Amino acid sequence: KKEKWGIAHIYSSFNNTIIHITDITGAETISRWSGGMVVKADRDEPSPYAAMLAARRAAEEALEKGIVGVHIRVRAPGGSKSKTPGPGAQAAIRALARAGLKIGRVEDVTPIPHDGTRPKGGRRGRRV
RNA sequence: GCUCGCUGGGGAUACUGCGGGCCUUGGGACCGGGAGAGGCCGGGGGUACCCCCGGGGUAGGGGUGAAAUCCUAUAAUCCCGGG
Repeated sequence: KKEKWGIAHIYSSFNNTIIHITDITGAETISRWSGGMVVKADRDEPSPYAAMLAARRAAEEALEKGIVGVHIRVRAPGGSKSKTPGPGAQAAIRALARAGLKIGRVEDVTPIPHDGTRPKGGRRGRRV
């Protein structure tokens, strides 16, 4: 059908957001923009605003190179770390929609352990 | 009356003790269909995490209330194929 589709991996955490566009197989990188290379202050990196700014740029290269459709794979750190995606996920998805890209299947691929390793912080956790 | 008692004899067998006899209620033994993360031994798996190699890809990654240390151009973070 000679139509260009790809996959947008959205690493969302409580400190940073990374948007990475690759081909259908994921073996070739088309664009990769993080939340830290679009804003200066460290506090703004996890902000939903920085996420959408990064997504706009990341989508620009995809449009230029010919990608028209994208399947979104949002993921939190997972494993022994936090599982809930950070705030900069819905913002990134909406920014990708707004930039003029068709959005296909949306799935969460956070790595869930089947009672794997020991989380950091000891038995008493963080005593902030 | 007291010396908290000792001793010579006679009488009773309700209770305790002792010897004997007969019972199943307590507790054990055994058969029947089932329940259970009860133990030990052998075989087979689950994702996740860490390291290494091969491909893509550039400049940040990580972390905090905010930062810094730390990793990163000897190609980091991230995605993919393998051990």
